[PDB]
Amino acid sequence: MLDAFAKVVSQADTKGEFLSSAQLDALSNVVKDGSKRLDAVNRMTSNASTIVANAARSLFEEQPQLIQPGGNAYTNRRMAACLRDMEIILRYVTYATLAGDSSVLDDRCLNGLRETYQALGVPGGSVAAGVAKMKDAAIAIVNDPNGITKGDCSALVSEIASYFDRAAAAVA
Amino acid sequence: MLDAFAKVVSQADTKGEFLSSAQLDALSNVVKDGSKRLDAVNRMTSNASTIVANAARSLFEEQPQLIQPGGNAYTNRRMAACLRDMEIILRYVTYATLAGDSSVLDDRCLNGLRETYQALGVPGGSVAAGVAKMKDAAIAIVNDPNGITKGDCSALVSEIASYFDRAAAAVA
Amino acid sequence: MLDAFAKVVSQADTKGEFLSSAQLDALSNVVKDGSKRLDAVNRMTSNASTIVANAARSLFEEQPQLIQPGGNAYTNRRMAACLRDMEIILRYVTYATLAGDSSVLDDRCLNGLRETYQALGVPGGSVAAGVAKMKDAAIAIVNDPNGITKGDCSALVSEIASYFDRAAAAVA
Amino acid sequence: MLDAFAKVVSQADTKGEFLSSAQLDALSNVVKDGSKRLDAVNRMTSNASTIVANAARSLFEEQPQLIQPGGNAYTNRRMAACLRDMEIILRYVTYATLAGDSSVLDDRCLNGLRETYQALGVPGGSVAAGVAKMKDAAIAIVNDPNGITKGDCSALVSEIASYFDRAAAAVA
Amino acid sequence: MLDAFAKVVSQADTKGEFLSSAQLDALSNVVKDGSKRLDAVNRMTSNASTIVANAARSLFEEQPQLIQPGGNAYTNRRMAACLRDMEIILRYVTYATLAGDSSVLDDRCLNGLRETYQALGVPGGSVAAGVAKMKDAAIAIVNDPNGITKGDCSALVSEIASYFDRAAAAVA
Amino acid sequence: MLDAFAKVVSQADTKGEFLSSAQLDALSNVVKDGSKRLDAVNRMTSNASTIVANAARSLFEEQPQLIQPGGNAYTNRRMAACLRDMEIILRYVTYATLAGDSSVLDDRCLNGLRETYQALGVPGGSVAAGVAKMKDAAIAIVNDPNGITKGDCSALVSEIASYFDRAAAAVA
Amino acid sequence: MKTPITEAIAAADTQGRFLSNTELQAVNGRFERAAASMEAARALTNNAQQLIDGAANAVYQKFPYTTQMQGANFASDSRGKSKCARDIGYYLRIITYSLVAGGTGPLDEYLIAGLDEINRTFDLSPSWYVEALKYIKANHGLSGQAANEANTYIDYAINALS
Amino acid sequence: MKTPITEAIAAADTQGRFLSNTELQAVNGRFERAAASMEAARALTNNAQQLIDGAANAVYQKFPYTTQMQGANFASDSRGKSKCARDIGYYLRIITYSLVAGGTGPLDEYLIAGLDEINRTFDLSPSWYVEALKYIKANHGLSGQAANEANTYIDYAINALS
Amino acid sequence: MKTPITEAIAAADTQGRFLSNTELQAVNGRFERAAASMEAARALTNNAQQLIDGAANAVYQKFPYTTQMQGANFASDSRGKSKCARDIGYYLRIITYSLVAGGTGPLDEYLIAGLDEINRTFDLSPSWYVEALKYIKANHGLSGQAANEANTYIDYAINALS
Amino acid sequence: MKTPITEAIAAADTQGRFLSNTELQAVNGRFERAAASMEAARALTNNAQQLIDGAANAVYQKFPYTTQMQGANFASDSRGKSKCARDIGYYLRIITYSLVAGGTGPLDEYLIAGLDEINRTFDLSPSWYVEALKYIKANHGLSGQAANEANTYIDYAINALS
Amino acid sequence: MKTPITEAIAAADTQGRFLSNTELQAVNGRFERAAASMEAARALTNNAQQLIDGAANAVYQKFPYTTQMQGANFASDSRGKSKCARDIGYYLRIITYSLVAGGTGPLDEYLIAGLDEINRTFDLSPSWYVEALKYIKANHGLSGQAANEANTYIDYAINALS
Amino acid sequence: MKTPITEAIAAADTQGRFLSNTELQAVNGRFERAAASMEAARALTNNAQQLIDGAANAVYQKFPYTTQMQGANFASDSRGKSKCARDIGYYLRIITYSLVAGGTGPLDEYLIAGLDEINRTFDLSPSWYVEALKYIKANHGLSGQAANEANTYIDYAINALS
Ligand SMILES: *[C@@H](C)[C@H]1/C(=C/c2[nH]c(/C=C3N=C(/C=C4\NC(=O)C(CC)=C4C)C(C)=C\3CCC(=O)O)c(CCC(=O)O)c2C)NC(=O)[C@@H]1C
Repeated sequence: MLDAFAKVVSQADTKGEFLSSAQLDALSNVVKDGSKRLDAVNRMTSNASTIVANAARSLFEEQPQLIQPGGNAYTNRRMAACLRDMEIILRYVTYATLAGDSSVLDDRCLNGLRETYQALGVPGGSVAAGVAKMKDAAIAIVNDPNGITKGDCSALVSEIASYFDRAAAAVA
Repeated sequence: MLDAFAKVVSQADTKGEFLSSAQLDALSNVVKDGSKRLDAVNRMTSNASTIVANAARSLFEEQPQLIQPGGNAYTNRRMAACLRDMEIILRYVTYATLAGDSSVLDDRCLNGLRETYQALGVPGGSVAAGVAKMKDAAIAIVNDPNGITKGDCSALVSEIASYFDRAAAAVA
Repeated sequence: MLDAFAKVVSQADTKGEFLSSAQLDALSNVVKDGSKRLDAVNRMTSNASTIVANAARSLFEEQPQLIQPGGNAYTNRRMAACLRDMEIILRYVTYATLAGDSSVLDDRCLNGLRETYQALGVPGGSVAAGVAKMKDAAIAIVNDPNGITKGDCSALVSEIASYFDRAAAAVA
Repeated sequence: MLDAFAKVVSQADTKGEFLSSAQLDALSNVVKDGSKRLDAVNRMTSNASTIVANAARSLFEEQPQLIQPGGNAYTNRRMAACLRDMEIILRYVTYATLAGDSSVLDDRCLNGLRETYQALGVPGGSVAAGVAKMKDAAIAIVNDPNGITKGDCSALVSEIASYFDRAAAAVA
Repeated sequence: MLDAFAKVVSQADTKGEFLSSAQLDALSNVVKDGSKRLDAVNRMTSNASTIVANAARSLFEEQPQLIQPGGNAYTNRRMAACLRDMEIILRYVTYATLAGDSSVLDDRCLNGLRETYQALGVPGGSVAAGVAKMKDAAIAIVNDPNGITKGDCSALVSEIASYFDRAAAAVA
Repeated sequence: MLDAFAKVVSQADTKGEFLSSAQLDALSNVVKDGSKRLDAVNRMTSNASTIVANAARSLFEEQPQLIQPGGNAYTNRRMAACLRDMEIILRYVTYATLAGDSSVLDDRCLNGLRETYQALGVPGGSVAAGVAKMKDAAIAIVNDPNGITKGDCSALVSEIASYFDRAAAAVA
Repeated sequence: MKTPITEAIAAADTQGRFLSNTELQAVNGRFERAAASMEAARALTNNAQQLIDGAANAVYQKFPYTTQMQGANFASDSRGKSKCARDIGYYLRIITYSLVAGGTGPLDEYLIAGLDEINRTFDLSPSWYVEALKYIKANHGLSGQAANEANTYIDYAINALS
Repeated sequence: MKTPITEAIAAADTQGRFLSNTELQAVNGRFERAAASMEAARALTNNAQQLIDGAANAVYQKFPYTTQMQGANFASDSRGKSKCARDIGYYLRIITYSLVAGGTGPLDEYLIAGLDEINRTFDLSPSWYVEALKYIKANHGLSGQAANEANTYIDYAINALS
Repeated sequence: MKTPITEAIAAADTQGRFLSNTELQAVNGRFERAAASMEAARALTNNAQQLIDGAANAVYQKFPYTTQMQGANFASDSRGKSKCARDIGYYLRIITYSLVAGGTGPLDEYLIAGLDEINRTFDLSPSWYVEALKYIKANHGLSGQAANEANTYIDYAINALS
Repeated sequence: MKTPITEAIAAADTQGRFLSNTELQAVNGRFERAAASMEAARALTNNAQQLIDGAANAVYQKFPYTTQMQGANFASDSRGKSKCARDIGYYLRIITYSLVAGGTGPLDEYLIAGLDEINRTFDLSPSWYVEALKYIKANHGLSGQAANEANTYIDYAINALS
Repeated sequence: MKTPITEAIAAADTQGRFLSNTELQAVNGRFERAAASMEAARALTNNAQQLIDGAANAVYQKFPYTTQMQGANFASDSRGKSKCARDIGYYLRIITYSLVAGGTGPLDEYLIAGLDEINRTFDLSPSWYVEALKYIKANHGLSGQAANEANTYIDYAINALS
Repeated sequence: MKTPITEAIAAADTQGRFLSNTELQAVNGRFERAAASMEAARALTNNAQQLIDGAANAVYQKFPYTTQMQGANFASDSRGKSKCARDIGYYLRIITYSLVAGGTGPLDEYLIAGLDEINRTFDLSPSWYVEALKYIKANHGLSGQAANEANTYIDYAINALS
């Protein structure tokens, strides 16, 4: 996979070039904002169980056909698989947040997932709805001003939101 | 795989319904005819070697091009594979007869077999002709009135014939 | 895998026929020229490192885009893979030369190679250019009259050239 | 493994003898008492969770050093392993009860267990004490006269007790 | 494994020495008797089925306790294993004969065979008696002057006998 | 494995006790001296090739019987194995230096190594002599006052020497 | 789905062999037991709603905090009461399926697989469902081997929760 | 040894689970078939010598070259006739074991495993033993389900030879 | 035991590698964080008895049935109350171990492995221990990164129970 | 197909290496033996019909029942006699293939693989084909190493039937 | 690509788990070290041409035969001198990549993988590149931990060539 | 050790079969070739000291820097010259072993396995040994197939260094 630093290196090597002063300055800013990034990962991870459960519960409330007999999430085995998928997507979103790059999310989680869901009959549009609920909950947790040094995390939040949006678009 | 009882249960579960008194009566009749079903499986199994050998012999007599040099069943290795295929199909037909459901025959034997034969160059129409010979021999053995309590096995014979016909249609 | 003898046997078995006197005569001539065939294989094998290295060097001098940064053979891991491919193709060409039949080269090396290169982005046309350079060097080595009992190897040289050409066509 | 019938057959085959009329009579008596044997297995199985849990709780109450910090069953991983061993031994005792022979218990559970416990440091004497507690609870469950046709199961209970005793002696 | 040539090479390498003229002359004598050695292997191999079957039949005639009910070679599974062992030992003896060295027989056949037989309860002394019968038959076959150019194979026969004796001693 | 902190934690858990204030003070001092520990590991690692090669060269100069024909380190395969063993022992010594505990070296490297060498015929006393040479070179590299902030590393050096001495004693 | 019939076929198929007398006897045992099994299935089905209502009320009476504590996992409002009665109906319905199929297959596949994950994730106590099953055992009104069949599969679910 | 009871246990043990009613039904089916199986076993045992002698004579009558041709594999002398009668007794004895055990275990383990190898190695024709088995089927005198049990295991051996 | 240092060594060892600065940076990260971790460990240790007693009371008040219902899994008697306070002390003690080790190793090895099995077997509700952990989080009195450290491992345990 | 040349290539290929002098010597050995092998192949081919007819007659005289017993596996009619002469011609033709290829490959692939299965299924006795092969060995009229080559492959087929 | 961040994620992913505080500490260690690593990367980049030219001249003066002897692998002509200066620039450039990424990933993937194969095939002496790297180590003009970072990755490349 | 004979046996053993003519032909090829191989081995042995010293001086004349440059890997002193002549003698002696054994086994096991690792670790240039081998090829004085045998194994060693 790539992190934010490896991604710039990989592009520079393809050109056979040293990194420019501007590229080094940009990566030094990734380091400078690194503590915020660690807070975001810690906060999403520390609330992962409730993020998944609350989003799943709300999804089933809005879409009761998923859990009624004959529904895709009916029986405890399929429900457990559905909950696992929500946790898996959230996990890889936190990986991408630590890395500052979406590659681990794309390569290990999202690539081929639409075709997997189509082969199984999993309603990917319903998965995307669940992912969007996890997004909104995770962002509110990351943005919570209580118990943390006050500062600006808006760019970080937009980055995290893009990872969630990327996951939802890959299954819808 | 499913047997006759599991198939009704699976359909009921998809609808979230208890079995109806009519569905229960139908399955009680499967139980009531269970002794005849066991006789049919025992009779086909106890004559499996002659059912296969006689059908193969008759097939090769009618279609000598199968065994002449260059033929698909020429050489002992290809002949052994052909005899094995006849035995495999008969075996899964007897499984379906015990189960009262074709799922084991479809899932573990017939699905993909046409494509397998086409990739190999096995003449599926000739396999289907061999299967029909096994069917006629097996039905005559099941229907034999000697050495058994006399009674009506016509519904069971129709069911067994349908499994053989299913196998022949899957490869033709 | 077939050699020259097994190829004729396989053809005769498909017709259910004993080998004809002419077919036996032809295989006896393969045996008669066998010493020259062994020299050809020994000479290519004994010079394999220089055949590969000289052809690779010439290929990169003519096609510097292969080794500039971003190029397919840039980085030592990709260069090592490229040198390995040249050695692999030469190896299977020497196998076909010993066998007097291209089946080992077709079945174990060439079949699927174009598809493999297309998935990877390996420039198959450039591989074919390298193969042609190995051909010219190998033929010059095989057909050098110094240090060997003098005689006519022209038929063997044409056969060997056809194996190289077959490899180049399989990737171009 | 052997059941009660296979054990007699095996002994007769070693002597090359048909079964005697007395041996056939004895095996017919195993069949005659089979319903009670099925009840005993069903009753132990249907109460397996409480048999294990109650015996473990009483063992730890009598031997608190097993669960204090530093004890062999301290930490949840070791406690889970201890509970699993109790369930494993009960499981193989029910197998032996169904078979009417201790071979499955000896071959798949007891042989080498003492040496396993010595290498790990598991107190085998304490395991034996837990096994005897499961014995007493299981016997009381098997002999419970409520909800069953009343009759004599004393010989079967003595057999079941012998299997428990065999397991306790194997680890002590 | 070692053959006769590799054995001398291995001893010379341990001393860091070129082979002496005497050692080279000795190996030239292995080459000079090579045609006889190939006949010996061909003759034993071409009669392998009768060598094994006749020796086994004679062994069981002399030792009926082997095949009576309860005997080690009673039941078809154990008889098949016994016949297989005779064939295996003969096979590795022919390997050693081709190699002119016992290493392949020692390493892949006889090493640990006594301990294997003791764990199973196979009577190794009876195996050794069967091996000796195979020896006598194989030697008579190798040294039959009919249908071969007349000459002296006495040294080869002594070598072959030593391999059989080595096998019998490893299990007795 | 254990590091210095896990070591104290495991002892406290066996007693069921919180860490004492004095135990926390000692672990805090491990952290304070951590930069010197990282230097020692980096310095040994950055010089690993020369540490191994120079010690190996000196060992063979002192003990030429190791490399003469028939010697344990004669032939390139055994020499390569010998050099690899030197690098393995150094590698695990640097692991122990990072951990501040010898467990990773004992459990993954030294346990059973004497018995491995005895089965192979590797002269363990000679290995120990080589390990001692790596020790002296590694300590001199760690102790070098050039290019580092001046300070006291004598306790660290004694700890590192003890790991080398532990490895030599395990094989002598 | 695990039934005595599919188990017999699976055993033969694993060894690539025809069914033997060893397996045909097993299936006849299933056919003979079906008289008791189907009698139990009919009785549970015919009384399904009274059993479900009674079992739910028995759970609340034994664990009255479930009608009192706030939270999505509790039956302290109409939504939670509906979820609970639904769940209990699932248990009873799938128990009748197992009786009809003559094996644990339906319980194993539709309910027990993933059961622990769900109870942990949604904070549902296994003891609640054990009490519901104990009520059903006490109130199905069956006798003889039909009662034995019902109680065996009820106890199978109780063990899966324990 | 394959019996309905040992396959029930093996099925549970492969899955690391207690026996369920799925397997207990299988064992009860074995118990209810035992009446017919034991009737067959007693009849074959009580008539064993007459069945063995008659079957051997039936083989020679169908294949009279077996009493004429010279060779260790033939019954043209006292030794070969004793081998043949011994073999046929093995078949009948191990068939009665299978009836008693309720499954093919004894035939599988004592006779069928390695059977092909032995007949090839010692040049014994499978058709000889098929005829012996056909004689036993035609002369055991059983009726009803006891005959069904005996003929099922006889036919099992015939298929193993074919 | 999973610590930042043993994890660095395990990574190198899996690849047969010497340690690189990728791993040495990881270990220095642990050294830089230790000050906050040790401040949290000292505060939780110094106030351990008061946290344990307060957490137990918080659970009893939230779930009053646990001090009333008389089963062995409850705390209606001194025996059950001692078990409960012991358990909460285990959680707190092993949390301080994880703080000192710099990773989840102690919690993973000593408590979380087998945790689900134990709570099911002994009928202990995960929600009880979640409530105890929330009390500890609300009352440890830490601020800054020391609170961050303590809360991270408390939340880790809560997630293992959810 | 197994020949000395394909074996040599397979040995090099399994080790991912160029052919060495180790393998080239093997192929030259095959070249030097070809003269004897081809001499045998031509002699058997040019006398094939006489060898086939004589071998079939040899079997019928040794095993008189094969021309009398009326089953489909026997040669009592023109159909069975045609099958038998066909089979014997298959053996002889594929033996000449093995001589020409210099190895057992053709016999292994075209005849021996599946041979045991076919003889069992169609109730054909291996002893019949052994006798036919013994006739061919006794009547090919070869001498020297050509005889050695023919006899080696005839004996190879006899062993496959034994 | 191996970086402290990708190594932490790969550790969590192998275990199917969320990132724990062990992995977060490792990444912060990488952030704290970055100031020294980036100082080294900037200095090596800013002085790249002088370092490359000086390193090449160091090699030519240490191994003067490399500018004297005819051969495609030598630098006795303009082609070979251009190849050598190119290679040395590759080493320096990929070393700065490793400093920027905070790990050995770039050196491992872009240069070291396949290194031995290439040096053997093209007859390039590893000692030439060791000498070039020793020159860069002696002339980068860094001090403190920036020098430590530069020297660590230079020494890493030297060890890969030794 | 790989020889034509051990390769033949290994081929049969991997397939669990007796040797066939397929392998006996290969061994006869080895016997035929032994005359040329042994002529080469005797000539190289008889002239060993002259060839070794001549080859070493050929290296020194091609690469004079190896007698000038100081360092343990060079031959600028008596110790280094003795090492170099020793190594070349190892090559020549093990080449004669390969000729005598009829295969690459001795070169594979005693010299080539580990060769790359040793040249890298001790900073030995493969080109030095290639030049020594080229000298031996040019000066062994053999003709015909004896020269072919010697050159084939010399070239085998050169390719292993290339
Ligand atoms: C005994 C081994 C020698 C020695 C050691 C020593 N080192 C330092 C100071 C520092 N060492 C480092 C090194 C690292 N920090 C990291 O994160 C990593 C991995 C990427 C490494 C390799 C650092 C950062 C420092 C502080 C800054 C500095 O340069 O001083 C000291 C100083 C005391 C201290 O603990 O800080 C010492 C004593 N010094 C000697 O004289 C011994 C030969």
